[PDB]
Amino acid sequence: TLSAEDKAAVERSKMIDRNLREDGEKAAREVKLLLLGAGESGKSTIVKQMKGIVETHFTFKDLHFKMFDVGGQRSERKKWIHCFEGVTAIIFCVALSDYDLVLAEDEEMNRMHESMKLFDSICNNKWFTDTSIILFLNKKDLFEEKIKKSPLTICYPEYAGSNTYEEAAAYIQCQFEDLNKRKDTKEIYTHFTCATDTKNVQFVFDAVTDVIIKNNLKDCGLF
Amino acid sequence: ASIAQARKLVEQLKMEANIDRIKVSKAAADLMAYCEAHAKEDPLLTPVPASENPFRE
Amino acid sequence: VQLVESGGGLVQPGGSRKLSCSASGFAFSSFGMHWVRQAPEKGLEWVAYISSGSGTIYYADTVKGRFTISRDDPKNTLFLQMTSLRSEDTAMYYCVRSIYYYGSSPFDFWGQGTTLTVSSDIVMTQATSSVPVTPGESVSISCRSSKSLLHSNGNTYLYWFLQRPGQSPQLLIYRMSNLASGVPDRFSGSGSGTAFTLTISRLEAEDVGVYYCMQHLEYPLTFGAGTKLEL
Amino acid sequence: GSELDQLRQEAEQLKNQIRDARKACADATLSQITNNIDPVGRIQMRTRRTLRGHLAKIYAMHWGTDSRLLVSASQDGKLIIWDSYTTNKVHAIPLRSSWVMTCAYAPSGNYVACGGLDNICSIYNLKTREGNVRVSRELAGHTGYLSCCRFLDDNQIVTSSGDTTCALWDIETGQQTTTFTGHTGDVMSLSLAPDTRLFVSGACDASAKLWDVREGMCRQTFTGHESDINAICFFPNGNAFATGSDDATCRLFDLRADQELMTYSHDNIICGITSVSFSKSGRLLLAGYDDFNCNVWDALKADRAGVLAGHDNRVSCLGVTDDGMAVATGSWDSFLKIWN
Amino acid sequence: TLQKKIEEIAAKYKHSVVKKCCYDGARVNNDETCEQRAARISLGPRCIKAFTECCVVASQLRANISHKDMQLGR
Amino acid sequence: LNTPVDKTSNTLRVPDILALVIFAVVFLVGVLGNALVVWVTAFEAKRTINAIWFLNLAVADFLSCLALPILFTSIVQHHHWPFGGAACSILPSLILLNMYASILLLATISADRFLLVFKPIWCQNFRGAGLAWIACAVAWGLALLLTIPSFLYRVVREEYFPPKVLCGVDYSHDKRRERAVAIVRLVLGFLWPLLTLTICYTFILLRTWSRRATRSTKTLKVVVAVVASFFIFWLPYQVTGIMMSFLEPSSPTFLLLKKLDSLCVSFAYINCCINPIIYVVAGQGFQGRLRKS
Repeated sequence: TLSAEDKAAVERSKMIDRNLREDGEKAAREVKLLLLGAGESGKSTIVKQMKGIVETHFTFKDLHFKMFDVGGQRSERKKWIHCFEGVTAIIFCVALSDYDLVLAEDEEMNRMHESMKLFDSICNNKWFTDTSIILFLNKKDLFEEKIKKSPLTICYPEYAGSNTYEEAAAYIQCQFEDLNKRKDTKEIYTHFTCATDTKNVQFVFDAVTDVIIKNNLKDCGLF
Repeated sequence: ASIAQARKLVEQLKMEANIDRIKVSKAAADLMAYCEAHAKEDPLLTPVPASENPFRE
Repeated sequence: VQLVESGGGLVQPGGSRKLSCSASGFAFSSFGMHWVRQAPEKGLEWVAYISSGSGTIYYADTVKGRFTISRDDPKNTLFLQMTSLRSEDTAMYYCVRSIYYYGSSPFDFWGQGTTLTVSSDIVMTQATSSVPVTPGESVSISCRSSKSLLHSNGNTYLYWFLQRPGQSPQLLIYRMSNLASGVPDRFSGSGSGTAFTLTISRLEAEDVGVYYCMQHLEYPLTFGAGTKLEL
Repeated sequence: GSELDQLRQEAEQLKNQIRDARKACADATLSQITNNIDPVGRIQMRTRRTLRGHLAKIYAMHWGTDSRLLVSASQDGKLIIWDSYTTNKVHAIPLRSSWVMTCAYAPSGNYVACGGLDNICSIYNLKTREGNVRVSRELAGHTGYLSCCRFLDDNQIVTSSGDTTCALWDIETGQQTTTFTGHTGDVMSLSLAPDTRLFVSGACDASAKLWDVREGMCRQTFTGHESDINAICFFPNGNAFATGSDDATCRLFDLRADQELMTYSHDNIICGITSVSFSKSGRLLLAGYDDFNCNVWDALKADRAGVLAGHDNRVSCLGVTDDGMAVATGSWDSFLKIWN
Repeated sequence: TLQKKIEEIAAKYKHSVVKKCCYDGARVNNDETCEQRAARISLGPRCIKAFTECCVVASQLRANISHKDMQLGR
Repeated sequence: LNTPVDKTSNTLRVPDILALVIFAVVFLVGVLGNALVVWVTAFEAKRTINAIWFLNLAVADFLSCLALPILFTSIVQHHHWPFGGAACSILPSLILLNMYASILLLATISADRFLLVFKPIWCQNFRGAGLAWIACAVAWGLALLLTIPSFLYRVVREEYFPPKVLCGVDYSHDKRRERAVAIVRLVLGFLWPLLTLTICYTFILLRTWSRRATRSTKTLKVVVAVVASFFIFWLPYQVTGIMMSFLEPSSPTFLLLKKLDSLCVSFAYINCCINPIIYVVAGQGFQGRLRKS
């Protein structure tokens, strides 16, 4: 019934379908990560170590990564967050040397509370119910020199401890990890890193390997 | 800068209240007249015969 | 964009030889390719067609079994192998692009030609063979076939193209109502059923040549005898 | 200061005067007047063609002026041109950025526009001698994500972004001829007049605004919503428009009289609205919801007359052809559907 | 050649009852032997001998057949 | 006179009634179950790689269930073969082919899961949809290569009192060939798949429970159910089929074993009905996927 040109049109459509399928089979072999923060949380050092919207590519042990940084958006977060509904992991960065600093906008409200509330908003979102979060706490050295001059009682007025490098770090980690409200579907990883480090990539590699194994187990109906 | 913003806002409020307004009944009558006049050529309102439907299967 | 072909020498009444064509300026992998043969002091006829992806290959009945077609996409070169040659296979060969989708304009570029010398079907009829004309008056050319070219989808597969002396053919009108690209708005086409008219309102010095009408319902593709136009 | 207080008092008095003037011209309601008209028969529509080939969520869809070709945008990095009559693919355009939220088809049929999450609007030329699709222009003057882009001609475009501002561009030059400002929030949707002389914009502060293409300032501001505005479209006459919000409510606003005519909402609807469109005659209003189905409303009597339910996920884009014969719907299930 | 030999044995019959007895003796019952099966026969005093002879003849030839009646599920 | 002078009868024993009941239940449930499984799976074979593993298994189970009424009728008619000569050499081979395919497919699925849990990085780069089809083709080819002796050594025999014809197996007095066939059919049909399943699943369980993020209790239930069902429902058939294989056609033990063959065969086929259930129960949103199409 079709004429001589309709057959050629169908052949062109079939070739287009083949190309689309071949490209889709290749686009799924990449690990995707979403990097967040609080502005001055130390994104630059993290990117320099493990290397609108910024896209970064790298490779570790035959694994291909793809990291998205969206810090330069400056808009309402609830109108475009659902685009990142199928990301493998969220990398959160917190600069814990800002327990004493205060924001420029207001002298009454401090930066650590903003970091905590942003973490609370991201963690308990309706699109990230089963998404792993990797929490990097940055620049611990400046913290260990600064803690002796000024205590951390300024931020938390309900803390009683030895006021040392270990107790304060443990308290901060416990405070951050207690904002989670699932405890079963979601797992949180924590790590301490400085400017000169080489083991962050191994940490993220282990985390993404665990996530991949869990996803494959779920796909086969055996989880 | 606050004074400039306030001046712009009050000027916009000046310029937004100097237009002619008609009755609601006239607008409703015009809408109904347009709908009644153009109802004859709406393929979705009334199912067209299958002979003249390019989307037939 | 340009297509240059070569490989044509003199052969004995019995032998084989291959022709090559190389294209430069366009995506070669997305274009189907056609071969057209024009006899000396005669008309031109279709020979072979190769589709994109090398999935569909079509040959003519008068050359079936003797000629081979092949394509090289990485090197952008189309070959043709002449295995057995009669004395009637002496002509000049062209190379033509083709693209097929909704709104396309196939048979758009013709390139140059290479010479070769040896030492059911819809009939296309153009009654007129010559037209004396003075510039500044309208001219009409008629073309008729044996079967209606109108399909059930509403399209009519008629093509009008032109040949200047000592030059390659150029497309003028496709589907008898659509004006091609790079051509003036003077030309027009119309018709119905089996009768087709091509009209030129104003004639200038560049409108002199031979005109051909073509059908595209089914393979093989058949051309009509030329209707020469003289000043 | 005292000057700021007196200016705020003057603004409040002007708002009160505007409200009083609007109340003065409200003599009757459409519901009483439209009581006597015959109700629209219950409508059933069926899915004729299904379109597949995408591999991710579908965010944008725009018809052509020939009512045969359409364009679809997904977050897999592809922009696909579809022939609806035979269900074929004409062009598959790869994109440098995969975070798309809008697309537009030129009225002539020569260009296609895309953009999102990269502050750049990209124009693609379909008719090329080389035989492929190439980039013609990359307009970059915004500081936020692009929500919607519409063509005025082959050398003009109007754009709305998340930076609260709207822009008018010139493709050949690449500069903003006019900039529209005055909103207090993000901008999600815009609608062009059939006369190419007016356009409305809807913002996340529950406000719609009317603008002139030439002069470049605002005439009317419409309020009455309670949440973000996600879709907007004109009545075919051009003297009214429909607004869809995230509070499970649609409203119809008049331009000649700066007022609200009717609201469309039901008790069982507690979800948002993603798309709004009209019919050729202006009697049927189509709405897309997050409850995985679309609804049809009578534009005059505010009674539901039909439900289109064939999608497994949220309905994102809805369109009606120029001849008013078919309806195209998209969703995050990676499938388009044509309903007749 | 079981059929031919059984017919040859039955050709020495005198009454139809004798033929019926010989046909009954040829059955392929496996649980019990021919001598024990004869104990159930009381209708004919002269049926016993023909039954025993026919069954003993049949049983010996049914051995050494190399055929096994495997079921369709194997 | 049908009634012999002897009082012996030709009634069916209780094991045959039990076998008939099991056959009826297995057929009635399994045909529908496999029909729904195939219908759901064929739609998702284009996108999901896991689907094409279960598609072949469901097809094999469907064919095995469809081949049940012939076996049902063959018991009532006291093992009579009315089809003829060529069917006696063809149909049992296909029946065995379905069985061996349904076993090797489970073994290959277990190996795939083992290779997916361990070494995930390699499987994220060089694993697609063609490898699964190649593995399935290899499984079917191995099944055919194992079932060709059914083609080779099946014949018919005629018994005159009463007149009947039987489909059977004859080796023409060659014990070595029969014993070799039995050994090859047992080693490559029961022991190797069982070892593969148990080793792979214990390794998977250990590695999964090693870390907290992947630890769950459903894996234990599914693994135990699958392995226990396989072992329990396939041990009697193989032990009977090897004991009868090495024994003479005239012995009290052979007569004892001949009384319990159909029961073992039906007990083995209950696995072909069990297998479709785990996919539906241990799957996510089967009702929604059925409502989709």
